[PDB]
Amino acid sequence: TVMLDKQKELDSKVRNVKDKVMCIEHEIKSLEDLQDEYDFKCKTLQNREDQKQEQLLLKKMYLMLDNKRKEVVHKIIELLNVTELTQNALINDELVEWKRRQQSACIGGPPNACLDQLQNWFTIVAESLQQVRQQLKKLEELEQKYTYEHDPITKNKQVLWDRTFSLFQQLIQSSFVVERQPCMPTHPQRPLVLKTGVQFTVKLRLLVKLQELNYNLKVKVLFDKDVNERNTVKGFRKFNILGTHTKVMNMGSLAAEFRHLQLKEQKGPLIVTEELHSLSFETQLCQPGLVIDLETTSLPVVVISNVSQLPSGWASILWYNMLVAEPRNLSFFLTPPCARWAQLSEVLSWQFSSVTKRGLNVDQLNMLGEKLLGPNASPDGLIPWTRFCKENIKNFPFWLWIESILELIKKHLLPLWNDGCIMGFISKERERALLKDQQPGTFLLRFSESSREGAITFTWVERSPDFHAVEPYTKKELSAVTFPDIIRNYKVMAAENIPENPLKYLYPNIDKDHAFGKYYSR
Amino acid sequence: MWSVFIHGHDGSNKGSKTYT
Repeated sequence: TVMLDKQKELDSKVRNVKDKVMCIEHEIKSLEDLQDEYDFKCKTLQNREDQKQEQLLLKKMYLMLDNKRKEVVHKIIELLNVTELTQNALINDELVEWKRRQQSACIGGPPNACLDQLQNWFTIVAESLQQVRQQLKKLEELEQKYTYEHDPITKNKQVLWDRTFSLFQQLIQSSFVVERQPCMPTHPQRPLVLKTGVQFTVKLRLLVKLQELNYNLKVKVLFDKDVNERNTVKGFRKFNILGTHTKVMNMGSLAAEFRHLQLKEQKGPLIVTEELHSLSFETQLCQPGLVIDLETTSLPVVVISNVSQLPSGWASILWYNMLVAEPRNLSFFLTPPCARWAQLSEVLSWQFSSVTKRGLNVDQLNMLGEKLLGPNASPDGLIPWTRFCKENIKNFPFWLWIESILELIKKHLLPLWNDGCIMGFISKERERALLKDQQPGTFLLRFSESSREGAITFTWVERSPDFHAVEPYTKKELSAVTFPDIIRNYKVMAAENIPENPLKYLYPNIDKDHAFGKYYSR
Repeated sequence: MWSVFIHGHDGSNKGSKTYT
């Protein structure tokens, strides 16, 4: 309802702007008519013979005209005052909030709202400002025909014109946005990480959708424009865009989609995966008596030469987007900041919920929180970038371990994870406390903390209670035989020297077959 | 302190691990 309230308030302001410019149009029409009659009466005074009354009327008409000129000017000033407030809300609040929601969406957060509500608002205020500029030129025509000392039109014409242009320029400039961030179509859930020699796509949109602008604005893509790091950062790489750098905006939405774009290197405080670049977009509105430069940038992008570097590059996109709300902090990794657990936990859950149909619960995250922060884990605990992706927390880094787990789930364990069969992230002590006091064939599925590759293992309790675990299963084992088949056909030698399946009940208390029967190949 | 018995994919006992 909070969102609705803001929306309805803006809708109201936009309606006020539209209505106000219509009122002025009607008032200006009446003003022209009064002036024309005033002109008539002044030229026909001689004919009247009835002369005194007519002379008195002429003075009254002047007064009415003066009052109406003052009234129209006052209304325009008020309209411009309302317009500024409304546009500032659209630009500095709503659109800023949409761009933030786009950052989150790129990194697995909740989906972006469609732009059409903001398009409607931006277009109405634009149409209104266009009309005002026409209204000011009509007023100037009236002034040219007739002007007096202390004429309101003469006194305010310069400022009213300057204000209106400044507002229109700001609104159309702000309406130029990156609707869809750069992304390789072959890696759709991995945006802002671009591989050299591969095709990528970016979409631009002008929120002010004016029919006259259709097919007229030509957008040019530039790589690393005004990037001081190419000078200040030693070893900074340089690239060129292959493919067409230009696209006309067309309508519905007035938009420009760049397909078939490609990056090629040119013939070290920052590593490749931490180096941040920018795509800039430029166009210009040119009309008789009207020129406006329009520019916008993408969010920072990481450029890689090998697919192997994609998980690391992704980690850097996640860090930036989670911690920064700016489009151009390209020196972010020179001195990277730390993240609170609360933010990281949400993002980590997002990773799972984007790749699979299931995210991470409090229990799984508490386990992970302890791996990063220790037994003292709090939601306000700070995790350094070096602890997330660079240092070996064991012989390996944390994000690489998490990633290899998500690729195992995607390629081999999707239905089990989605259905809730895998506990996955549980501490040894926690596993002990859940498993003990349970039935003799109780087991749980979880991921290995000692395996860099990404593995899965099961731990079962037995009455002497004794605990037992299996050597972990990597992708190689999973490719040959599915994991539900492994669970089904697992055998340990019993005390009677006969093979037996110790796996009887999935925690808390579910028959192996009921839980995994659906996934058995045979 | 508790111990968990480790079994390979075949089922053979591979040892035990100790935790605190």
